[PDB]
Amino acid sequence: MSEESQAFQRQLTALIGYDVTDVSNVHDDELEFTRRGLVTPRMAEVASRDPKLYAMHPWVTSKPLPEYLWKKIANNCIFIVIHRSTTSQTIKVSPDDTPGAILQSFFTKMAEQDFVLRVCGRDEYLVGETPIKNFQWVRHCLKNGEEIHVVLDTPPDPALDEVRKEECDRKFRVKIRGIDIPVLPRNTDLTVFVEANIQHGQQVLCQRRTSPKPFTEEVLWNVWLEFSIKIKDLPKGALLNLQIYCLLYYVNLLLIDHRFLLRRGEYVLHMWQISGFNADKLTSATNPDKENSMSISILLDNHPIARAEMPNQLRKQLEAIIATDPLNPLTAEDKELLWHFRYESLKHPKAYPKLFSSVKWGQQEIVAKTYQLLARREVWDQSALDVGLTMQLLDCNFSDENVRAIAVQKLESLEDDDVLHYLLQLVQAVKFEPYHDSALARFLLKRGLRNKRIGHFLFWFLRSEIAQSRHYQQRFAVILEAYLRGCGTAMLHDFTQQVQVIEMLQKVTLDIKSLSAEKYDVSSQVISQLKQKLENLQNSQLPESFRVPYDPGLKAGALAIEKCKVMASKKKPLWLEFKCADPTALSNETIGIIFKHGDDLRQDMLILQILRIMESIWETESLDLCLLPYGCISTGDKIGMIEIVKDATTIAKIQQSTVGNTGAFKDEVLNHWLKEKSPTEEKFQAAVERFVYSCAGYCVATFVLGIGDRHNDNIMITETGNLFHIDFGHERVPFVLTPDFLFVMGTSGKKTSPHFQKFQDICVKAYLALRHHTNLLIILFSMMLMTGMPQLTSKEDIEYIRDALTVGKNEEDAKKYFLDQIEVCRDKGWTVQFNWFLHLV
Ligand SMILES: CS(=O)(=O)N1CCN(Cc2cc3nc(-c4ccc(N)nc4)nc(N4CCOCC4)c3s2)CC1
Repeated sequence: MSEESQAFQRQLTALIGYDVTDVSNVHDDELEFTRRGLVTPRMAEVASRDPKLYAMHPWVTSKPLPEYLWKKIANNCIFIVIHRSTTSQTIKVSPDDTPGAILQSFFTKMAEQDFVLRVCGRDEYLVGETPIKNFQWVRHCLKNGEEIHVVLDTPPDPALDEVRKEECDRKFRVKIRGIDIPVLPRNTDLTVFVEANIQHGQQVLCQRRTSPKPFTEEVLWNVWLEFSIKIKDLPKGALLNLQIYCLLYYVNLLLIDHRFLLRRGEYVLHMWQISGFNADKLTSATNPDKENSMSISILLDNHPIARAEMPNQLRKQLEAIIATDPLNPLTAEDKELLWHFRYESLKHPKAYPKLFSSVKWGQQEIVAKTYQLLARREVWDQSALDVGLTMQLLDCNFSDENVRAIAVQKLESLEDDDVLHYLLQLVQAVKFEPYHDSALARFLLKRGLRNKRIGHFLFWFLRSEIAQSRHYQQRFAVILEAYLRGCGTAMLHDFTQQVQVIEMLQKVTLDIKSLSAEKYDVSSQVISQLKQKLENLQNSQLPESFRVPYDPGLKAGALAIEKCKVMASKKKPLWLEFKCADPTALSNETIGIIFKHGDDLRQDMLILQILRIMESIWETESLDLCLLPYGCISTGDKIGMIEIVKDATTIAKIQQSTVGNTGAFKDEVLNHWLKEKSPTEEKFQAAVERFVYSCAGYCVATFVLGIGDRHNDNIMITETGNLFHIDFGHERVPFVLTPDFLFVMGTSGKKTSPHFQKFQDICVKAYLALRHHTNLLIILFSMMLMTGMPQLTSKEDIEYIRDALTVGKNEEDAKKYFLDQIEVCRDKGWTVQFNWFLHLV
């Protein structure tokens, strides 16, 4: 190993936030093997990407322009304003024109072919054989009434992304020797026993238990648990799952290892505890806290895996089963039917989840048939990719390598635009794989290595988990380290900049929190210190300029200490504001950023990403709802950063305006506020139209997700009329449609108007459009719960969204169902809003 090979690794370590060379917390070599595993996939992707297209990372889409953005072009001409230090001619361009082509009507329009269109003030480029209509920046401008400003500069040097050079028919059994903990005490001395489970996709194949013994600091069984399953019948991916009840602790051991060997010998496993179902319960990882943790002691002494058409009436049984939602439970009868008509089931892609849930993975012979089933995958391969279908196959119910592989195979066809919409959930999905090295992991790896925008967000999603998940940090760590070793020194440098900045600011964030009371107001002394610490940082600490983690196009510069401050909550976040490092920016506006420790922002990351998905759906059907899913990113334990949405105010503060009489409200302030922050009437109406759409979209999306019952506090509006929700960390009312909201639309307690009809129509249109993807939202929503909450109910909590999306009904009953929910809100009015407060005291 080189002397500067080890300075590389230690560089990596500090980016990663966890040291993958460490081997204190392993009982085998799976991770190191996975580090060696991923060297090929990486060096193939790095070896195959186009240096030029890679360096500029054009953000791009095949989807058609939606209806509602073509109406912003009633002339088949788009305006691009090219710049050059001072001057700038506005060039007239057809939606189908290529970057190279509109340089051909720029240079030819004057009277050297190696310049490039770069977005003014961002690290964004308009390049490669793509029609300008198909660039996200362009579409972004069209959606906002913004104009397309572009600067004529040089392509950046690919050299900046140089990657460096790297370097039996016996029944299974298991002796349970005993357990041992240093300190247990609670109050009374209860009994205790161990429960071993052979598991495969949350599915217990077999289960034994010890006699109970009294819970002393060391309990010793010296007992064989003979299982019914046989060695050969054990399927790759099967977890020996040891648990301790008196349910206190758990730990898992793969029974077949990353080399197909049968796990044999002595193991002393350090167990996880339960904070008194979710994805943590599955992890192959042991508890690294060897000093406080409970530990179980086992021994394994036990290589392997070495015509007729249907009578049209059962077909209708099948087809009804196939027609049911992912959280519909399959009865035994269902499964015997599905399985017996394998080859008929195979002709329906949507059937696969339900079909492979009907495999008996506890028998070599049936699995061997399941493998033969998959061998003829001609209907699947040719099928159109369905994301929700494909996801279902990657959740916690499917531990089979090949079942899982076929889903990954379908993802291959996603373009980056789409990978980006699902990346976070695809990352969380890695928690569901049995082995560290998996098709899914090599895919994520490969797609972020292929495109810097995905790479960037891969990083932060991986690092979010590493920083706070004992259960999955080691695995992610290995995946991340795989990536860093091929993202190229350009970005290695950019990530280092970002890690430093956020490390500095979290120090300041947490340091400030101590200084103020747990809850009351703003100490002048705290505003005094904050201003010093940031003046301290600004000089000989803070990197000249960093990329904004949630918006890597934007390079932040120096702070605006004058504008930075501590917020007026109970956790004490930092309103921070930054100059923009790019001097070609068209504007003077600041990069706003909030920094917060106290809420688990991972939840907020996830909910925001759904919102983003919902918008991509409404994009398919020519709908625009003006959701404002702001940037939000986790960085560590109960901590991270949030995008500041310029010009937004709290609806609550709009009622605190005068008095806010501990919980009084007044209807017309919201419309009155809008008039004030509108110069014309023209811009005021444009607000009411936006408030109508935003109000609609947040009403629908929030209702679907169960998070619709919120306070005015956690809801904001921009000056330009765009309502939005904040703060998704964990009588009743479905969504906020308070009498103030209805007033802006032009109504007050049981009446109708030209704009209220518009709201109703949109919600309905919008609501319906989500239901077209019912399956997708359900699988997301359920994955969400499992990988991103405390503990939860694998049926009940999920069940809500099923009821919500009004599963199994017809468009009219839905139209009706939601139109009832509206009517609930106009009946309650303030009664719930006013309630928060009543409980404070
Ligand atoms: C007087 S003061 O100290 O200067 N300050 C003025 C602003 N006011 C209200 C706000 C609260 C709030 N909370 C969150 C938030 C978001 C997520 C989360 N998990 N937790 C909290 N996000 C906010 N957005 C983010 C979007 O862009 C605008 C700012 C806002 S604005 C408080 C007092």
